[PDB]
Amino acid sequence: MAQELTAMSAWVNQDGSTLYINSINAQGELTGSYINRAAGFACQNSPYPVNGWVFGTAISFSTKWLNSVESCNSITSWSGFYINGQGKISTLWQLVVNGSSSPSQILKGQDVFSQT
Amino acid sequence: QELTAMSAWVNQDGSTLYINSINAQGELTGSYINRAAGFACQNSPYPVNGWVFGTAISFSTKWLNSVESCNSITSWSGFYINGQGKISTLWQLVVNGSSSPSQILKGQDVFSQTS
Repeated sequence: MAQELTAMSAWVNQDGSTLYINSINAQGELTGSYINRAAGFACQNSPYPVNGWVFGTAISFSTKWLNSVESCNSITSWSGFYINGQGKISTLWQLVVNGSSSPSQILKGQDVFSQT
Repeated sequence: QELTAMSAWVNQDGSTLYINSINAQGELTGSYINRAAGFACQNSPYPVNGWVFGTAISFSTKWLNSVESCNSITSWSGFYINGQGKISTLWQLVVNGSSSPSQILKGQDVFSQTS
């Protein structure tokens, strides 16, 4: 029924962006890819590498916005947890931009990812 | 005078981030030793991963190692500022089994380069 938090699981947020979880190793270290689809924003439609951690239903993942096609000069990190007939990951994220000088410049928000 | 591999950074609690590698893509590995008095998961290395992008940095550690578990994950987002190199960060701590975003703990750490 509901999708679980596993290796090879995909999750789509309220902007249409997808986290593709690839591996979760014996220690819970995560690899994957992220495709941003937030309308009006840059760094869309191409895969960005992700790393992070899973601990039971807790998860962190982070992406650097640089790949072979486009840079957005920043890094986003999500912290969240799995909840469940639809599996979801509820998160709070922080975005830090290269060249920042003040903590006030770190952007924050909430994403809820739903199973594919 | 910038974020580098093989560097050590100590926060206001006396906890140390050891940056071990920053690869060609800026992917980070390291270890974290928590030394905040009264807390568990102290004095032993916890593996770290993350990213560096110029002066921006993210790093995260799962609180499970060969010694003990604190059932949670901390993630830091921050930036390098500079004679003293520092990393100014905001962190979030998520606990296994949480049910509400209100349960994600937040704070600020400033790490000073100690070399």
